[PDB]
Amino acid sequence: VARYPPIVASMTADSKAARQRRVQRWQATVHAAPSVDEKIRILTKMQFKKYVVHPQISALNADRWYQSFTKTVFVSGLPPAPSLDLAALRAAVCDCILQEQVYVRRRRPRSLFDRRQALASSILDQVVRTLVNLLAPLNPVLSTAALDCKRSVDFYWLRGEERIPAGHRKGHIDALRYQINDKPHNQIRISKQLPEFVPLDYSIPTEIPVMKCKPDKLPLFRRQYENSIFTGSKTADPCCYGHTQFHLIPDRLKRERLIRQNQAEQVEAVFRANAIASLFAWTGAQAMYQGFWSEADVTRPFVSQAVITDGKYFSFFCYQLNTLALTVQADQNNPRKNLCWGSQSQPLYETVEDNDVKGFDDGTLLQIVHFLLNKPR
Amino acid sequence: VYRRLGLGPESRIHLLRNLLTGLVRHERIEATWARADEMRGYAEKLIDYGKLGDTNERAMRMADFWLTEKDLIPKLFKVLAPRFQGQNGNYTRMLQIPNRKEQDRAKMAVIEYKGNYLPPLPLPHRDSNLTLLNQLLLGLQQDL
RNA sequence: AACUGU
RNA sequence: UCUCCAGGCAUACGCGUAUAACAACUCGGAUAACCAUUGUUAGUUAAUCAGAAUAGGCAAUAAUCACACUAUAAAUCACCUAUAACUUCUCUGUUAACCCAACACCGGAAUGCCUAAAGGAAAGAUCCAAAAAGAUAAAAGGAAAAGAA
Repeated sequence: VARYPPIVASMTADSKAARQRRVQRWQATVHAAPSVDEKIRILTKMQFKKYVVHPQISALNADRWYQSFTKTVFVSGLPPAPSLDLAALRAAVCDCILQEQVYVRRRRPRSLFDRRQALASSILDQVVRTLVNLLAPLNPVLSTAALDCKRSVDFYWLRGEERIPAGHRKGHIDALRYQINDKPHNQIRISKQLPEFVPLDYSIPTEIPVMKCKPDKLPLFRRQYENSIFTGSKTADPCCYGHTQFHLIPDRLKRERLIRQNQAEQVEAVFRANAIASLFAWTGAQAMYQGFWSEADVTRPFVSQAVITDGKYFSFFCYQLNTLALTVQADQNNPRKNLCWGSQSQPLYETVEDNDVKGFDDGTLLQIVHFLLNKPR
Repeated sequence: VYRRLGLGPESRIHLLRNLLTGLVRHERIEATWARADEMRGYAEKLIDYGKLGDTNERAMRMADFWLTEKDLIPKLFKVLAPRFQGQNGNYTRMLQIPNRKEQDRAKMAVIEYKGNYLPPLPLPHRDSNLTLLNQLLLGLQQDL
């Protein structure tokens, strides 16, 4: 009858094991937080210097670097898988706003450079509004959906660790902090989770990108500010899920300038980097709203889709979130990984002369129609 | 009857506690002569607690408090205590070592746990009986 | 007045 | 690894290489270990962080979760009408344990976030002198507790 005490490190010692034991005590308290809001506050109450991640960035292989920070595998192509007169939607998609850009009179921009960019925003907003109404009868989900215009989505995640090279804290171990802030042109928020495109724990031979150099070597800077995880709306909003996300690439990153800059190959990278960053951050926030965090991985896969357009070409991306444990401690033994499916950007039309649109491609619209018609089972 | 060490009486216990824990793990520790003598008494008394038995609640409480590392508690009852069951005392051996060349010239001594598997220390050897003086005394012994 | 090595 | 202590991280300002690695052990640290010293070499990466046209016409009604509601200390360019210009990402800031006090001075030093997950060590060794200082304990007694004027 020997009551041997557990063979564990002393809590009050100044050592790695003792510090780890103290860390566990705090992490136990996080597990003991009843409300989801309390969990977010505890995780973000302390502000520390962290990498600032831009969803749209010109860095080479930024999508690959983002995947390494996110643990996302990007498979090329779309994810594995009521008549409406597709021809009627070829025009009900409102070439009328393409007709209105020639009719609707508005005060000329002073800059003279934003004229092109302003035109693209007007058409996209009008097209989105009409499409939601046109597709509402077929898919009841669209009726209950919430449409967000140029609102911010934020996610804060930790992956990896680093050793301080110098200073008063030289040699101390600190985690690599990342923050993603995105403002999608449009996104749709629904109260019900979308249907999964593949069962959770799905495994493929492809491997996540690995980065040899430090994040700072690629242009990236750390700053200390509030840590935020946002789905595009507060937790009080009933629509804690979403249907689709819409993005518009700026003129600087458009194909013509990139080809002149010799970064023609990076056109797809810009599409991928924005899609992965926007969808992962947006998907991650949704899971946190459900109470799933790093030490409590999601029990159900979280899926989302987003479309990125350069003003003429349109690309479709689908993301599935499988792991919320991305920290070295939380991801120490995790077999699950995040999966992203993307498609190449395709033109939606050719030109708009006179007062009509010529060269409109229904195939891209069909993907939008096919995407919009999808609903949870 | 007690040396003044550390910053306070509790520190002495903690300092003694740390020294006792270190000795058990390694079985041979080098420290200042004054400190080594102070900790020698505690080490011998602890072995008596180990001999008392594992099931003894007081021994378990004493072992837990004195030994910070809990892996040592099985060792005391299954290594240290069984080893010295035959012996009635003198469990610890303390010997003088040349003073430290650390600019303070403190008195240095080595305290070791007897019966250990460590290499034998260079202990002093008494004069052999073959010496002329010893032989003469032996002759006196034989005559008597 | 109490309080206390005043 | 253990014992114990509990203002930490960013920016501003100032400082200006004190940063990091190597090599030295003479000088600097009011002693060593080790460097903050000596010599040599390296360093801080930004379209997102920070810094670096003109002439007329015309404006009554604070804020305080701004609604009610009052008050007194009385508290916010725009937009129109004409003229002029017509395709753009360079330059500069980014190191540090750092500053002002003759000093590696127990002093002074703004803001934001947070309160330990961050950040730290009172023991150069021995002795247990007197005397002195600080802290703790008081048998009986109470000027030889927090109550009144």
